[PDB]
Amino acid sequence: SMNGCDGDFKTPLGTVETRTMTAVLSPAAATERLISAVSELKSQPPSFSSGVVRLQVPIDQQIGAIDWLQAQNEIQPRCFFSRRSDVGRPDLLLRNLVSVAGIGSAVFFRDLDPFSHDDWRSIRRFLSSTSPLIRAYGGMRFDPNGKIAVEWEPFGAFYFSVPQVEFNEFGGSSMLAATIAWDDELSWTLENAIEALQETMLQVSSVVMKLRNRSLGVSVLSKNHVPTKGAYFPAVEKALEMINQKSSPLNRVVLARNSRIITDTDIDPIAWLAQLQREGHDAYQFCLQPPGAPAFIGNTPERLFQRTQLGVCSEALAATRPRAASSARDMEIERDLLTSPKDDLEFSIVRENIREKLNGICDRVVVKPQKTVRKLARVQHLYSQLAGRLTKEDDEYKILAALHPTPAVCGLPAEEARLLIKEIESFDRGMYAGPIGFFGGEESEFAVGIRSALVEKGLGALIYAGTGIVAGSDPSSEWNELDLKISQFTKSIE
Ligand SMILES: [Mg+2]
Repeated sequence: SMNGCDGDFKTPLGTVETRTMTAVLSPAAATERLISAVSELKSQPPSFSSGVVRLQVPIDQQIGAIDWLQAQNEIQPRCFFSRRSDVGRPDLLLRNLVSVAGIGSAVFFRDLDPFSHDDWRSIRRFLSSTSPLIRAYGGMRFDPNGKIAVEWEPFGAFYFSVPQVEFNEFGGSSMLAATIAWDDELSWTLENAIEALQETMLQVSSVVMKLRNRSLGVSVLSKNHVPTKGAYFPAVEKALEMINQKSSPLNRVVLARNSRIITDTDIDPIAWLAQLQREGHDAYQFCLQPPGAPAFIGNTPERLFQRTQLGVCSEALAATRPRAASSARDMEIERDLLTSPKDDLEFSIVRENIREKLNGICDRVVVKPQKTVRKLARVQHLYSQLAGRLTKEDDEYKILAALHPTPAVCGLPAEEARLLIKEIESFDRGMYAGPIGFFGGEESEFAVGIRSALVEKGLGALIYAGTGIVAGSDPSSEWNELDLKISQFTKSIE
């Protein structure tokens, strides 16, 4: 492929365009038609020295993109993204893509230095408002300046890729597409790109079975936490002392834990993700797997931001407690969250911090509601949605730079929290708690990569969770909350 960060981002490509083929009825017909479309483009090619051409075949039936991905062999990078259903919540912003899977890379974007405005421009060079489905999928580290552990090395400070071949699932139809990207200046010619794509295209499977089998066929040989329970309790106690004493200004810090599971045979990360998705309720599913890397997968309820043209929306959370099996106990916990003066204060500092980040960029900011409880599968928490209108679509970068990370994964004051996290946690978060999603021409969306796992061949998996530590947090309750938060992974691996 080619690293678009190496490109001359101040010079536009020769073309960015999408060509749509005649619709077919089946995935097998789409695969054969796309092979022919690539061959036709090779025979009558664009003559620019750089460009992106997306070829897409509509499929007249609804097919799960995760089912397509499971049928593909290990052509990397592997990407998956499925946005939240957003059931019942209002759209503050006032053909919807249900899920997308990708294999290979038409162009990728990676550096060891933190994602910068120039890197964003490098990606924007390959996108266009008139090609709304040309999208770069990937994510960024929680802390791009932290020491990168071996398991996270392939991801760099950030990793994004436009797939070589992708499958799009819509409401009542689907699409198979291939993207040809090239830049002679980066020594990745149109000829190079078509040759690589034709080789991948002949490998693409159309045997898109609807996978429903819940057995993952692996045995867990051990489970160990970092920090251990014995080290976690003094860590939380250290944060509580900083909060309540007057030497430190700390008010909130998110402390995380890496739960390592060793398995006898390799976990299939796509099959695992598919199990979470079938149960996922109002959540983002994702997979990011650079070449030769472990697969970063997750099923997260939390949005960093969504942009549709000039509208951006985000959200705020704080004050988490369990769900309860009994309806009366569940309601009592929720009422305690909604009425507690202390929880109200702790939620407000998160909500108002995110609000003012948006307010510095957007003319108007709307908050709705000021405070509710969002009920997740195993926990519930105070919640608010926030939205604003940009003055121009190019302010997308400012939104991303302002929001990541929020106090929902870092803390307040941000710098005192960031250094406590550096000091207390012995493991690399990598892209856990970092933005994960996609850039597109007129639309971009990023989840927060919590509720996630790094799935490594010949090892097992690293499963991540964290909680917000504030005045009065109870270490035993917080530890239990970490267990609740990873249980979608630990229950399904059995
Ligand atoms: Mg908490």
